[PDB]
Amino acid sequence: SGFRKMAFPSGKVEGCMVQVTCGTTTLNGLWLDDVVYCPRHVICTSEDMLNPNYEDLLIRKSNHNFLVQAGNVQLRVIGHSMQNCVLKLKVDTANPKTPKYKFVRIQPGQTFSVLACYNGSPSGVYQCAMRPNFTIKGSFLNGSCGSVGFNIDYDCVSFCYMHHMELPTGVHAGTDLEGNFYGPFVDRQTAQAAGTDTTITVNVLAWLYAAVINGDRWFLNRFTTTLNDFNLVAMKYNYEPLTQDHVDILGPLSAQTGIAVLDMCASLKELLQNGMNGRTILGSALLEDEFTPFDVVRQCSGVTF
Amino acid sequence: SGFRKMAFPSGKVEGCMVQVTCGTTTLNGLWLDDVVYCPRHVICTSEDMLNPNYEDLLIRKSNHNFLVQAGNVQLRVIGHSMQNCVLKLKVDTANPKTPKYKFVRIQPGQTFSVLACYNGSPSGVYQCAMRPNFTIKGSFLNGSCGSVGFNIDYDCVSFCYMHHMELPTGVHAGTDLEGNFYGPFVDRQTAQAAGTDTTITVNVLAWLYAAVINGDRWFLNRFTTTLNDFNLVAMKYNYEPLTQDHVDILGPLSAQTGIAVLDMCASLKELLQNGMNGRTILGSALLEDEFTPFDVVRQCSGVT
Ligand SMILES: O=C(Nc1ccc(N(Cc2ccsc2)C(=O)Cn2nnc3ccccc32)cc1)C1CC1
Ligand SMILES: O=C(Nc1ccc(N(Cc2ccsc2)C(=O)Cn2nnc3ccccc32)cc1)C1CC1
Repeated sequence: SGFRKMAFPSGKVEGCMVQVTCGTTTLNGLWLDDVVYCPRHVICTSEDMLNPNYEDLLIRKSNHNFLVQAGNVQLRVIGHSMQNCVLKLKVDTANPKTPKYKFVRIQPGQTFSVLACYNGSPSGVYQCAMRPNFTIKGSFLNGSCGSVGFNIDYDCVSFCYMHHMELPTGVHAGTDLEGNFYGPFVDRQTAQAAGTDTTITVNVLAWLYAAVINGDRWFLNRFTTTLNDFNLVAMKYNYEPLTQDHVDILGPLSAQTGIAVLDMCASLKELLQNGMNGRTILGSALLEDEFTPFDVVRQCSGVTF
Repeated sequence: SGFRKMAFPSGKVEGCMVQVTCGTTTLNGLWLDDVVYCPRHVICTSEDMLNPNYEDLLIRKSNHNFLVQAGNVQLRVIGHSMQNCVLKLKVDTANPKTPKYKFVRIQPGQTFSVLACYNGSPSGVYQCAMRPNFTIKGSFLNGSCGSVGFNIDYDCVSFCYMHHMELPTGVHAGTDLEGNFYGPFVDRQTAQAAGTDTTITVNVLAWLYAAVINGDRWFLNRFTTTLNDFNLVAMKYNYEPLTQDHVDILGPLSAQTGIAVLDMCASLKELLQNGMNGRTILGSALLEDEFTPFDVVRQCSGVT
C-alpha cells in the first residue's frame, strides 16, 4: 500500500538525450534514429528572442553552426529543417539506443513524466499534469529547454511534451514533438497570459478513491447528488465541469471500492463547501488534482514496463 | 524556476533489476558484478512468515532452487549465502550494465529515490525520506520486495535501501544493502512498533529557503530567535532538535537568499505557534520535510 506521485522509469529516455549548442545557446535535444529534435529558439541570440524571425534566422544558419554532442562524442550534423517550433537536425548516425516510440499530443488534465535535463545530461524525473490552461507546473532552470515529457506503454515511449519556456509568472509551456505549442503560447520573449487555471475535477475524484483504497475514509458521507447539481457547486470553486465521460472513466475505481461515482461527488461537494476542518487526505491538506484515474489504477495495480 | 519533488534518473538502476524465484515466492533482486542481492524472505512460504527460522530454511535450499531471470536471460546460481536479512546469490555472469556503485547506510532525515519493481521489471520512480523512526512512506504492493533506493552522484550509484515489508500501520521498512534493517524491525509477520515519528526540522528550513528562492515571502517576519529558544519550540511541536551542524549545512542557502539561518528559524517558530492560517507555501498547505538542504541546492542549481 501507500500512494505517491510516481514517474515512469526514465532509462529509455535517458539514452536519447543529447546536448545541442548553436553558438551562444546550449539546450537539450532528443536523438531518435538519425534526427535530433530541439526547440528552435536554440538559434536565437539573447536580443533575437524579443521578436525572432525564425525563417530568416534559420536561413543564416549552416550545419556547422550546430554543435551536437552525445556524451563526449560529437555528432556530425548533415542538415537542418524546421517543423513549427521544433528544430530537426539530421545527423550522420542513428541512435542505437532508440526505443520504440510514438509522438502524441495529450489533452488537458492528462499526466506525464518529465526528465529534466541540463547540457544534455539527465538531472531528475517527476510527474506533471497538463493544466486546463495548457501550462505545466514543473521545475526548470536556464538550459532545461528541450527536456521532454513522456508516458510508457510496456515497451513503447509515447513522447508528448518538449519544454520551451517559462512564462513571467513562473509556469512553463512547450510543444508536442511536432513543434505545436500546447495552448496559445509562442516562442518569443513577450509577455503572455495563461488563461484562468481550473482544477481537474475528474483527477480529484480519482485521488479520493486512491485515498479510500489506502484507508482514508473520513470524508465519505451518505449524501446523494446529480451530475448537474454537483456541477452547479463545482463552478463556484473553479472546478472543471464533470461530464458523463468522466463518470465513465471513474467506473473501475467505483467498482473496486463500492462507492458510486456520484456518491464520491457528494463527498467532494462537502469538502469544497466546508473545507477539510484541519484533517488530511493521503498526507495532504489540499485537494490533489494531478493523478488521473488511470494513474491511480496503475499504482494500486502495479503495472510494469 | 519551480520546485518539485524530484527523483534521480533511474536508468543506471533499471539495468540491475532482476527477478528472483525460490519455489513459491517471486520478488526482485539487485544484480551487481556477479552477485544478486535480494530479501532473504524469498525462501519463505506464507506459513513460515509468522516465525521463520531462516538458518534452517536456507539449509533446505540448494543453488538450483533459485531462479534468477534478467530480462529472460537466465542466470545460473553457483553460490548462496545469507548476510543479515539479505541473500547473496553468486551467479556465473557479471552484470555488464553494472554502474559505478557504493553501498551506503543513510541517516534519518536523508532522502533517496525508490525504483519500485514487480517481477524484476521497473514500474515507477519516486523520492522518499528515511523518517526519524526509520520507516519510509512509500508505495509498495505485494511483490515489490527487493526494490531498492539509491542516490546518484555524477556517475556513482549509492544504494541505500532495499524494501522488505509493510508494517500493520501501512508504513514501510527495509534494510541497507548489507541486510541490516533501518530501525528495530525484523523480517517476520508480527506487529512491531515504530517509534514516535517527528518532523525533520532541517529539511523544513531548507524547503522554506526554496520557497524564498521561488518568490514566496509572506512567512518572512521581523522576529529573530536563538538556537536554544527555537529548539525549545521544536520539542513542543515534535520537531527534531536543530544542531550547529544543521545550521552549517544550511549555510549556502542562507548566502543566496540573504536570510540568516536563525531568522528563518524565527519564521518557522511563528508558523508552528500560529499555524499557516490557510495560506500556502510552494503549493503546500503543510510544512514539508522531505527535501534535504542538498536536494534544494541541487534543484535550485541544476546538478547533473
Ligand atoms: O537563446 C538564448 N537565450 C534565451 C533566453 C530566454 C529564453 N526564454 C524566454 C522565451 C520566450 C519564448 S521561448 C523562450 C525562456 O523561457 C528560457 N527558459 N525556459 N525555462 C526556463 C527556466 C528558467 C529560466 C529560463 C527558462 C530562451 C532563450 C541565447 C543564450 C542567449
Ligand atoms: O508469503 C510469501 N511472501 C511474502 C508475503 C508477505 C510478506 N510481508 C510480511 C512480512 C513481515 C516481515 S517480512 C515480510 C510483506 O510485508 C510484503 N510486503 N512488502 N510491501 C508490501 C505492500 C503490500 C503488501 C505486502 C507487502 C513477505 C513475503 C510467499 C510468496 C508466498
